[PDB]
Amino acid sequence: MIQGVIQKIAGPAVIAKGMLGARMYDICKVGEEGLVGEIIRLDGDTAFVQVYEDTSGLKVGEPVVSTGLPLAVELGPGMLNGIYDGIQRPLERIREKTGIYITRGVVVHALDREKKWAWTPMVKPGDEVRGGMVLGTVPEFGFTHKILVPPDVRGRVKEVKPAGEYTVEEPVVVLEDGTELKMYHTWPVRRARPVQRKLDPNTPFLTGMRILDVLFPVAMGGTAAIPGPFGSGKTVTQQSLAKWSNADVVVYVGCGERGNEMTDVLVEFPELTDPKTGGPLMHRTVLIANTSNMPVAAREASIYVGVTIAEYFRDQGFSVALMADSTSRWAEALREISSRLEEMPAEEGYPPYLAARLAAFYERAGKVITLGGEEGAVTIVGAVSPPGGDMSEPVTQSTLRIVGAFWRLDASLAFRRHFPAINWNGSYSLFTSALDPWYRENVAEDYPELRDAISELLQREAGLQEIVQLVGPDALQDAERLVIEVGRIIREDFLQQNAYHEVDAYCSMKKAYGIMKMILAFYKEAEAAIKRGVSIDEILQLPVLERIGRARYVSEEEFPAYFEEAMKEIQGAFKAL
Amino acid sequence: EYTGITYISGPLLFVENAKDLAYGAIVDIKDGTGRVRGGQVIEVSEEYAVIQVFEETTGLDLATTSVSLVEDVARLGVSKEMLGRRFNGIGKPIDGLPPITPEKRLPITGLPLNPVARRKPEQFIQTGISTIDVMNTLVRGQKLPIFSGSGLPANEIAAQIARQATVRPDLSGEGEKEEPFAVVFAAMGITQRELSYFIQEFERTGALSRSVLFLNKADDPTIERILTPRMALTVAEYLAFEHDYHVLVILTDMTNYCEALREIGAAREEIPGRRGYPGYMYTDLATIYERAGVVEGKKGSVTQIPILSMPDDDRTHPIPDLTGYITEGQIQLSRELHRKGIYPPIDPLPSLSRLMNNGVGKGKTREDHKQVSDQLYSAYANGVDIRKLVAIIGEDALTENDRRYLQFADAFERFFINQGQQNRSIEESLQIAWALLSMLPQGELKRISKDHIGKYY
Amino acid sequence: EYTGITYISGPLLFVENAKDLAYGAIVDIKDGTGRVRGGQVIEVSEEYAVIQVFEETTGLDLATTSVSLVEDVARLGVSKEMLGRRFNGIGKPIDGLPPITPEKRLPITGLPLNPVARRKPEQFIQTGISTIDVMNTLVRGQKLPIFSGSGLPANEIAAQIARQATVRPDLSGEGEKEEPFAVVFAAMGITQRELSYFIQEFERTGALSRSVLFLNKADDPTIERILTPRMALTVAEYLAFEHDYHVLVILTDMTNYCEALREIGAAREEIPGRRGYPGYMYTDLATIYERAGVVEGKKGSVTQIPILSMPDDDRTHPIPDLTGYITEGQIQLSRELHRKGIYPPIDPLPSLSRLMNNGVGKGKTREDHKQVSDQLYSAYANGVDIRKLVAIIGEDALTENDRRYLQFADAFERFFINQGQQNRSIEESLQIAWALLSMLPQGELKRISKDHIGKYY
Repeated sequence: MIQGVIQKIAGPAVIAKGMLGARMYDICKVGEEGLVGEIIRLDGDTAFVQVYEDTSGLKVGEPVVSTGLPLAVELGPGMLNGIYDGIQRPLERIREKTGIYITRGVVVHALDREKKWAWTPMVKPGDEVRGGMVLGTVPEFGFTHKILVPPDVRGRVKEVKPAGEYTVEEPVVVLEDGTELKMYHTWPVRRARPVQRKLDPNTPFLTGMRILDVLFPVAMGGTAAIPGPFGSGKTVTQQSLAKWSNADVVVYVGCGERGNEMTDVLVEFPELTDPKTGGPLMHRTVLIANTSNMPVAAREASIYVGVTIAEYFRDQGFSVALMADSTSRWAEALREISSRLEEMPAEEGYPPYLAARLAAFYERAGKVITLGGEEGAVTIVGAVSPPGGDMSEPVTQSTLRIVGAFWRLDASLAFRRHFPAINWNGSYSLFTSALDPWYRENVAEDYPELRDAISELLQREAGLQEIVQLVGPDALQDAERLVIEVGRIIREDFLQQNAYHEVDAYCSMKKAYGIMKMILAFYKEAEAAIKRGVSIDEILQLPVLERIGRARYVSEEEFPAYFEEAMKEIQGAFKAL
Repeated sequence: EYTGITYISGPLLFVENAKDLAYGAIVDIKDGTGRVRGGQVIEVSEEYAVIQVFEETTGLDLATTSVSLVEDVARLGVSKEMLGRRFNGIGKPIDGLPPITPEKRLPITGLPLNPVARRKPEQFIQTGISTIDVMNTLVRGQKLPIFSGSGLPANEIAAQIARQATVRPDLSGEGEKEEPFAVVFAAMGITQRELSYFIQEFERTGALSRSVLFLNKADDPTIERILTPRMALTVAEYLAFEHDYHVLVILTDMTNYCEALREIGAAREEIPGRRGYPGYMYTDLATIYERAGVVEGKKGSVTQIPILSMPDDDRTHPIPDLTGYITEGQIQLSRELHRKGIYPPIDPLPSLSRLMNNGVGKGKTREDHKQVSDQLYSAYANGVDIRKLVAIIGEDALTENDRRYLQFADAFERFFINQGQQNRSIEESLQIAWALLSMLPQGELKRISKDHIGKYY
Repeated sequence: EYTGITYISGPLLFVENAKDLAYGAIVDIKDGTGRVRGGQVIEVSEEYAVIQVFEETTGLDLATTSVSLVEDVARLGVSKEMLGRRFNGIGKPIDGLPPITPEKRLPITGLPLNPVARRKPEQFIQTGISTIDVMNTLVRGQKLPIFSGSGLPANEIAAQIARQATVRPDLSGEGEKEEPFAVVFAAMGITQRELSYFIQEFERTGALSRSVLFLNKADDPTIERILTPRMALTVAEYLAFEHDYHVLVILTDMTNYCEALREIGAAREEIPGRRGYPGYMYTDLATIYERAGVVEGKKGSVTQIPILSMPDDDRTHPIPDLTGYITEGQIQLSRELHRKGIYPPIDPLPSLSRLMNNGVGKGKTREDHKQVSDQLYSAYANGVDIRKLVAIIGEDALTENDRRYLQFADAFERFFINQGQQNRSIEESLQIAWALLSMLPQGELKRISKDHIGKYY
């Protein structure tokens, strides 16, 4: 449509006139080189354009051809098991057109449209569609993906192809009432699908890590954070999360990630194995991750993209598992862009518009019931990565109230090879309160009763180890001994796990529940031991302790039979003495 | 009417000339992308008047635009069936059920309150979380900020006192037709956690028969956060003074107020940094905490009960600092006792209760209410004090005139502070307070003398 | 001409008729002094441009303002004859060989590495040292910053390790012919002594016919500062990926790099950043470091080691923060160590390299290495706790274990950390570790298995 001419070139931002009556957000070809750009805030007959890539010899006054229609996010088949970036372009079609090192003026599509994707229909000619529920599905080998037509798109459908593999670009359907579609659908980048009711999580939390989910439930549609810098033992959580955790889909996303560490992940991604899918995790994982070896505005465009696509899955009754890594670092870009503008940094060294888009990011993500009446969950794990650990930086002291849980791992807790390494005095989840109803309701009746109660172990052990059992526990009271007797089972059973052994790292409700349970029934018998004056030599040598240990080396299969024998064994080993 | 725009921007923008644009007028703008917005016309020029953009910059064009004046200033209805109903959202309230008829359409800017049209308090609020309303003396003649702080929840505490405020004919000062079960809540900005928490709380408290809770819904645009406070307010000012009823504006976290507010101050180039958060803060807040007094020549009030958290467990940040100054004193909760299990944790160690003998008396509540006010305070205070100087010189420093003050802090601890969410009358509180004032020898006490000793044991 | 000269204050210049000019261009300016000077053309418009003169600003006159167009496109040679030369600055004759060799006129920034074309570390390098190759393996394409102080000579401790460094992938089954030792060095803002002390090391023993210098003197203009890296950057791509060679980029003094940058950006209308250092740093700093990491099918890739200065290694300004997100690990310098003349000075618990076992395995750097690498971390760190406390704990309590841990330390800093300018390999740097631990009993060895002990003690 429109055609304009450049006026200023202020580094990567550009200012160009000839663009009037424009539509905000465009694919845009800046110059004849074809630097990928976006028309943003106009003023008069000229505008501010934020051009993702750099210049190196672009003249002033050249022709600028641009779409003149709003850029929307494109969604269709090839989204699952396709490599993408936060600009909504596929990273693999880039590599193929740029080689080893990115070149300027190379642009690609927005979907995997060169591939002929499987199809089977779910509507038939002369029937009307209902938006926000269904259209027809793509059976992908990797993971099932229901390509549905967005809400408020009503009216008859005509000519629906049967089974066969069909390109994205080729029709598989058409609409009778006009505004014929193919298999690709367009949704505005910052518009969110409306809902029928708000909902609250009640889907049990399991991430495959003991203390991680059993002490702190945050549930599906909670919002978490992992503070401190990423790497140096922190990777444990992130990796294992999407392997075990109850989500149907996984979304990974970067925005200023590391070098070699950001590639270790990609490469080991298909060799991470899901049990439902039974092979490659990459099958039900969508990639849109961005590193700083990608354009300026890469990291600034990042969020909204990923957010939208997650809502797609949500709509089909699929729970997603988003990981908004390097939140701190997102803003790098925003700041840079805003310097060059009137929207200058004015907070505490970062934008005051930082505050708006950080907040809103969490207010669009949860468990809810969509317009088609399907329920998904849009769980975020917040790797912020501040430079000290400080709270006087914007990013932290904002997240801190907005998102209700903080999951600090300590370096010491990590180094001994007992996972998770979660430092409890430095973690919290304000979610737990309102979930206590829904926990006991669906999971198990005495489940809450175990967690809250048992945590007192760590508290009277933290200030006990210090320098009060410096002289050995044998020179202390029999009530202060009791704490390390139970202490054995909590530290060799209910906190020891391996990311090297896959028969112990697979955990679920029923396994973790009995483990925490036994340590209640062993305190109830420990404390009856010291009330009878039973020696602390023979209680530390019971077969009972060993009976716990063999039942963390089976995933959940041998667990039921081992709980039959293991429980009653406690019962007759304090009664055998 | 004005066709054409010469600036597409997100918080404020150009509208050529002006000849009938009022200050703070309602305009309607068809963006030509099929969307429609409004806003206030704050700042009017014959050069470039700038209008309050109500949503993000996307979804704007110059192909079709129009600016058109709808009303002189902001206005909105106040039903007399507003009480006993929750009206979530603003403009068109989505409380998920139909809106109530705007019976009396009046302004929602604010109606000021003459300083000579005020009278000294005489009402008490009997609330079921004993500890506060005993010592601090919760009256309507104070507006003390409740500071939650980091890793202390703002919701749970606010949630509590919702159903737990009760009314008596004369154990509350004033009558029970002068105090309804109605209350009002005004959000300064609710967040993820704050909303996902109050969901369950509406169906349990009775937000359909005793509570009004205006919200921002946590997902409406930023400028909405500088609309809902004063809008929520004015509503209640009417049924309170003119219709006669006591209602308490139970605020929420002023952090998100700053948040939204700040972006206007860097897009108009004001003073948006006092120490990292606005220098112009207080100016807009003049109106919020102006009606938080007690009217003279009418009956029934409005009192702001600020409830606000802190970005750090230190106050070096403007967030609680500028609020301290504005308003009067502080009540806190801290995390001293929270780490051990106590709920509700209440620490009024650095507190200041401005009034505590006004708005109560003797016979307006109880006889020993006026006396046992300061007593508990310093009895308890000097408990925690000991644990300080013992450890300084070896591990003891205690005397026999210490062993009694020591245990006065245990006695005040889990017996009085901890209570669950169990409603407690002003009777049950003060009555039994005097048997916990039987841990130190009675008769000559610090603030009490022999006049309630032989009457209350 | 190219007149329109306004604000020539210092090395700024505005000129009209910049409709013939481009961003990313460089042009000859003419004047009647007879000086022909460059300077990049930034912030361009159809009228006013910003040019920043190559050398000074003394000579610009009003008579002649003409500009002989050199080239709008950015010209930059890709060289292949530069693998054993010497140059200072941009590329000027020191050894009397010509600046560069043309193949192409590639731009200065072509845009960094595509991430799906990057593979995992799977090889390692050896810098002739013990502690930073045994305890922490410097791997393939690793980005490892060396945080140095101020008042300490950064520069010497750098080039010291120059000659020591000769790679040893011997133990894996690869030569130093499939891993050549190519030192490509780009500093800026270096002292007159230090700039000659650098070339001294090289010319000593044979290592200058396999390496290229570039080093922009502290008296060579702040404009040339910036481009210095970008030059050899673009040449480097063509060295290690397309010749299959292995380069090691060693930058020094980042403070100068970042100061000069600021001046440039401040005229393009970009506001400087926290503690004055720029906020548009991030982007620009990325582009130098992200040409590091291995590449699929191309064995040779560049290893990045940047070196920067801080007052005491404090993290209270941008220079570390920024860096510390894209780069992995940090290796700070100890005052104790450097006093006593233990070189290079690497801290105990304060120091760690984020990757150290995913570029090496067992039998690639020896099998026992695995658990030896996490012994000497916990084993060294224990002596640092009584490395001054032997008369602060008096002679009224003294134990055998901790005493022996003082003697461990003295021999650990002498023999293990420092090893002079004498060369070492993996196998000789391993010897030292075992020997010292031999004083210590089996009962104080706990981080190494009996299997490894049954190999070497």
